[PDB]
Amino acid sequence: DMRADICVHLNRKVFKEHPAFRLASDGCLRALAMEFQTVHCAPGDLIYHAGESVDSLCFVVSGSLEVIQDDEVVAILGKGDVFGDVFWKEATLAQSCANVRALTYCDLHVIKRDALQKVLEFYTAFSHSFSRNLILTYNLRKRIVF
Repeated sequence: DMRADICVHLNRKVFKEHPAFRLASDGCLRALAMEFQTVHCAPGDLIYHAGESVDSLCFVVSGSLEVIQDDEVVAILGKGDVFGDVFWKEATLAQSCANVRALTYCDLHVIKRDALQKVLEFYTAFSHSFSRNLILTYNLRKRIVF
């Protein structure tokens, strides 16, 4: 049975690319891979709408996305970017201040706050290296002041 190990391999563009995972043990990566989901967007698809609860950490492996608050483009995300919220440092979930819309076909690999926190609480060594290394590309909770 190699189901888990196939899932680790399917997440390689996150696990082997993002510095936050350099210290993840194989067992740790297996536990994470079981919880990650790959999302496929078409151009124009909304990944997150303003007002929506930010409950997942999203890694862009492919494509481009625009972030928009108040009908203003505030950022552009691309491969290797990560957006969502700091669930390891934040007590409570909050509403999104911005829309995230796909500009092209995109692959996102996403993990829910709950499933992520569970892994972090076990593998505490990785969890501090993860925290220090995961810098959000966009924090959907923070509001840009124009």
